[PDB]
Amino acid sequence: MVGAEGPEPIPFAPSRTSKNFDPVGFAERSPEWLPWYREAELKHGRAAMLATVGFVVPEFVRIPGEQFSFEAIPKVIDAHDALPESMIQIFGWISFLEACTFPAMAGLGGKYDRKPGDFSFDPLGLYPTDPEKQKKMQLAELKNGRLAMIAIGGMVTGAAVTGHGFPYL
Amino acid sequence: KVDEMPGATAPLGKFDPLNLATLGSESTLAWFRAAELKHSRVAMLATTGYLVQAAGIHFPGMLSSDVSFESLSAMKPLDAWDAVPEGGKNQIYFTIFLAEFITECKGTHYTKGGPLPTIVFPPIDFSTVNPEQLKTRQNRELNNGRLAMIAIMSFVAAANIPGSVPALAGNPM
Amino acid sequence: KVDEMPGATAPLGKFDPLNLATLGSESTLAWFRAAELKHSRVAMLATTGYLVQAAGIHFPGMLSSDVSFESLSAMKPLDAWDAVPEGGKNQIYFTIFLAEFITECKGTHYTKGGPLPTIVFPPIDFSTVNPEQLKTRQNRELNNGRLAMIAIMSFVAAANIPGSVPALAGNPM
Amino acid sequence: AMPERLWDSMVDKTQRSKAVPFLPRAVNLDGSLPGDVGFDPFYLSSIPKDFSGFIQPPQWEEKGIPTLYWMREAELKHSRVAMLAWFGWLATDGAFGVTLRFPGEIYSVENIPTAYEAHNALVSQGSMGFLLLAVGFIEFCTGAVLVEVAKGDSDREAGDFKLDPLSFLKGKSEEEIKRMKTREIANGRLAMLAFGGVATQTALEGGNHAFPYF
Amino acid sequence: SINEAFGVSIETGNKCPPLGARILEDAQPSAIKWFQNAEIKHGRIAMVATIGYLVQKLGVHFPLYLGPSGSNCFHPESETAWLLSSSTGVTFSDIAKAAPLDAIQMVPVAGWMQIFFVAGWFESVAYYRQWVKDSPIPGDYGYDPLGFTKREGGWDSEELTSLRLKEIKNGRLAMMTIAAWVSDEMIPGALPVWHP
Ligand code: CLA
Ligand code: CLA
Ligand code: CLA
Ligand code: CLA
Ligand SMILES: CC(=O)O[C@H]1CC(C)(C)C(=C=C/C(C)=C/C=C/C(C)=C/C=C/C=C(C)/C=C/C=C(\C)C(=O)C[C@@]23O[C@]2(C)C[C@@H](O)CC3(C)C)[C@](C)(O)C1
Ligand code: KC1
Repeated sequence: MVGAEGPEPIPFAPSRTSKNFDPVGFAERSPEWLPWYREAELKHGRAAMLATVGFVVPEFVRIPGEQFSFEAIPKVIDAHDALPESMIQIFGWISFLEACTFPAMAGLGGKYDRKPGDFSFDPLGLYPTDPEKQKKMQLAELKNGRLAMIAIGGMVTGAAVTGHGFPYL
Repeated sequence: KVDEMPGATAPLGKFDPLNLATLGSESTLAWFRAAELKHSRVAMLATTGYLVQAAGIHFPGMLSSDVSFESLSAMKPLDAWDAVPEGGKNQIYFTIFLAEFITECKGTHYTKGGPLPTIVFPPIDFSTVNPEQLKTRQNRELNNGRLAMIAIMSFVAAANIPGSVPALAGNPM
Repeated sequence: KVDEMPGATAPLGKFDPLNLATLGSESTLAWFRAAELKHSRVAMLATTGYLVQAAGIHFPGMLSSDVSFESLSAMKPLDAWDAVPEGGKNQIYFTIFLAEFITECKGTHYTKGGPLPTIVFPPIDFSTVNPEQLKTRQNRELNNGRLAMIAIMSFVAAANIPGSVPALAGNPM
Repeated sequence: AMPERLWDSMVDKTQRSKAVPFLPRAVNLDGSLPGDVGFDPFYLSSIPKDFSGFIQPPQWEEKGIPTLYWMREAELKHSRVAMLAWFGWLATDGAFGVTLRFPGEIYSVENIPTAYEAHNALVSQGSMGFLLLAVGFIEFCTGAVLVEVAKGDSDREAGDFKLDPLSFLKGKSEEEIKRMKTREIANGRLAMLAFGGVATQTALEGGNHAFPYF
Repeated sequence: SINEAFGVSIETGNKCPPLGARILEDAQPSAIKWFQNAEIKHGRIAMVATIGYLVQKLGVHFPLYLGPSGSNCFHPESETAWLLSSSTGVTFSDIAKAAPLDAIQMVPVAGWMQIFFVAGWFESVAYYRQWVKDSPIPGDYGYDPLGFTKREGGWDSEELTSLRLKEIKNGRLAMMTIAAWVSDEMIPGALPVWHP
């Protein structure tokens, strides 16, 4: 919990706070798994942020092609099962990127110099210079990812219940 | 350099209001210098090649096998360019295409301080001609081209827009 | 030094824009040297060997036992290749195959600074002539081959694509 | 798990690879070889096995090739074959203007319309079987050197044969040689993927056999 | 970002743009410069697309000829029609007779690849000369055919810092300029001043 940031003042709706949120105590029990946990929490949040906007844009845009169209598929919830030639393919290329990640996972912890989640991925240059803004920067990614994990679990489950447009209401 | 340059005569001197000679390096100014030298020589031949081709000078005989020199009796001198056949228009460009090579393939290219474009056919030996009187001629060569660059644009604008040029619109062309 | 050697004449001088003589070692340049020397001599014999017999020069008698010199009355000079029989087309290559050996089996190869391909069958001694006048001849020999390497490619392109060459397409070949 | 891990003797946890900056650099990669950006995400250079064992078995005598050396020697041979095979596959198809074919009826257009059916057609004839023997002789006469270098008795670079008949590089500065060597590798890399492209498309359900294979 | 963004001059407020400063006032030398690269590059397409639309909306096409039988500004109605494609038969002249937003789709697929290959190749020698060779100056490649940048001072000359400042603003004009022009054809009457 110390050093590794993330618990910050956001009141939970039951009368508790997220100032230090660990109810069942994963920090004190097996703290050697803590770099694996952050690294998990990130990858779940990054993929959920992309899949959130990944449900936004295929309502009104639809990239040119006959295979996916409104007349071809009206319900964007059905793009999973009705485009399987693109499904294995996205799956195939993710497996090339996930495979070069293994040796980073094999020394996840004290052996390799890097902090979990931290690819050397900054083409545009937007990660700031000093800790005061950098810790604030890493914290904003955590909450946006966590807001997006719970989001798409409500978006996708909503569309099976309601069967409606984009704000589901 | 800007100074000691042929092309700077009495009535204007250094004519550069928008400061274009300063705009690049020395190699930049040498490119513009032989551009204006080449823009002149094309326009001097086209202005003079407009005045005749309009008064009926008329090479005797046949230009090609069936498209002989009837191109001067009726059509304007801006025309008779599609009347010249393709194989005739082709050898014109390719003699030019050859002439642009010796111009470029000298021992020292002129933006590196080398000589200006010289004659391809019949070189002889050149401006071993008394460099005081050489400077007077290169002023005479460029000024006639300056006047001809304006004049060939007058001849085009008269052929497109009637009445675009006052004491020149009453001329059959 | 590329400028001071057989093949560097007046209108271009050292002609190497893409810097190919620098691309290898001195042994590399000697290979390209006698390549162009050999590319010339094949193209000079093929350009000339094309004009003549396109005009009907016609060896009297029989080429072989039944395939006598009717190869000139009708077929183009790019043809009459498969009309020459196999045993006739064989001796030609093997006299060449033999001529490529003395070319290679000299006391000093040419890329090691040795002499360039000399006449294989009649070896008139050529050592004696004024080397000032010798340099003028090797410029003449290569330039005629340079022109012939272009010309034999013109003759092929005219035989494949009609109208690919303007003042040459109106020629029966 | 309580031995000393194998991840440490082959991973170098101090520097990072130029390619993929989040992985550390493999121990045998350097900047020394031409065409090197530190790219080895699967840590293949780091496998501590003697791959000269395939030619000669390890039980013959004491001996060891560096793993990195055997890889470079493979990659050069994979480069060379693919540069010629891609070029030779298109040239016989008429992708460069002229349909380049050997003289004779057997290798003409009427018996073989395009290169896609040249392997199976020539295999039955025998011209394919002949080339197998001709390569076999060269491979055997050139693969024995790998043994010498593995015994430490040679100072020959990987893929280096005294094949410079036109003397491209005699007397060139090591900067000039290294740059030229990088060209063998970069053009070879592009041609390994070019041949894999052409051979794959041309074998699916659609896909033509014209110069463009899409 | 600040005063030293170099694209700042007198006709807007001082140092930073009020709305778009705040992303760069905290970031790196890398982020400021990378956005400086885009604004130069977005201008360079817009400085050319300005004239590609000027020439299209006129209707002059490639047999360029100064007078009244071939293609000029005055008579863009040439008598001689050359041929663009040779397999689908679309010519140079009939593209000029269509709307500029319709004339784009008349270009066949051989063209669009060979644009993209040359532009893709220029964009690869783009990336090397600057981000690897660390030019301290953006939009800065070896592309100088006439050698404007070899003078007595070099990159510190007042005439060179002028033209960079001159180029961005002319790109800044042209980006606003072509965007109002695309708007006028998609919706008629979007910019009513002089040009539709
Ligand atoms: C799988 C996703 C995942 C993972 C791996 C983590 C990982 C982590 N979180 Mg986190 N979190 C997540 C999702 C996740 N989070 C979501 C969605 C929220 C929003 C509610 C939060 C909100 C949150 C807060 C507010 C805080 C953390 C903190 C932490 C860190 C310490 C706690 C710990 O080790 O427990 C994680 C260990 C796990 C094994 C993951 C739990 C997975 C359980 C077992 C799944 C069981 C079902 C589950 C209850 C879902 C219910 C749905 C349904 C089945 C009923 C750790 C890095 C703390 C921190 O930053 O510490 C520095 C902290 O203060 N988390
Ligand atoms: C065989 C004739 C011939 C040819 C092929 C050329 C070729 C060329 N001349 Mg040229 N020239 C010629 C004769 C010729 N000239 C003569 C006789 C003179 C007077 C000395 C010049 C003076 C001259 C100048 C001043 C310039 C050129 C230029 C050029 C080049 C580009 C212009 C062009 O397309 O001209 C090709 C077409 C020419 C139509 C017209 C001339 C052809 C004449 C009339 C042939 C008859 C003359 C004849 C040989 C003399 C009779 C006696 C005879 C028995 C020896 C080009 C390489 C320019 C350059 O920079 O590089 C060369 C240039 O500025 N020429
Ligand atoms: C990877 C290279 C490669 C391979 C395996 C093939 C294979 C084939 N080609 Mg091919 N070709 C290639 C490259 C290649 N080509 C290149 C680069 C060219 C253009 C220069 C051609 C031009 C070509 C033509 C024109 C034709 C073929 C044809 C054929 C087919 C029959 C040839 C045969 O049986 O051998 C017969 C040939 C030989 C036995 C030649 C000797 C080969 C030697 C032994 C190889 C060893 C030397 C090698 C260069 C390496 C040097 C040593 C090394 C250490 C550096 C066969 C499918 C024919 C076909 O069916 O077309 C459809 C045909 O007509 N090819
Ligand atoms: C895509 C083109 C593009 C790009 C990358 C930039 C980039 C930049 N501009 Mg710039 N600019 C542009 C177009 C662009 N501009 C245009 C068209 C104009 C003319 C109006 C200007 C006028 C301008 C001035 C006057 C100045 C800059 C400055 C800057 C720098 C700091 C501001 C910043 O962070 O960017 C701005 C933010 C973005 C580019 C984010 C992207 C915009 C969003 C995602 C979409 C917006 C579209 C919008 C809704 C369309 C409607 C347009 C609106 C006017 C109605 C930065 C290098 C300053 C500088 O040089 O600082 C040193 C400076 O003084 N710009
Ligand atoms: C009919 C007849 O008689 O003849 C028959 C004979 C026969 C033998 C039966 C036939 C066959 C079989 C053939 C020819 C088989 C050939 C197979 C072949 C040659 C297959 C190559 C694959 C290459 C791959 C997968 C590369 C992937 C590349 C991958 C996965 C990458 O990630 C590349 C990349 O990550 C790098 C490394 C890093 C970056 O810089 C770039 C990126 C990130 C993109 C034919 C063809 O049917 C003809
Ligand atoms: C996905 C690819 C992957 C492969 C292919 C792979 C293979 C091997 N691992 Mg490994 N590995 C991970 C990834 C992979 N490992 C990850 C994510 C973890 C963390 C959970 C992990 C953990 C450990 C530990 C704790 C040890 C270990 C070893 C070896 C070993 C040699 C065996 C031998 O030859 O004796 C081999 C072949 C042991 C070692 O070095 O000593 C005995 C050892 O203790 N691993």
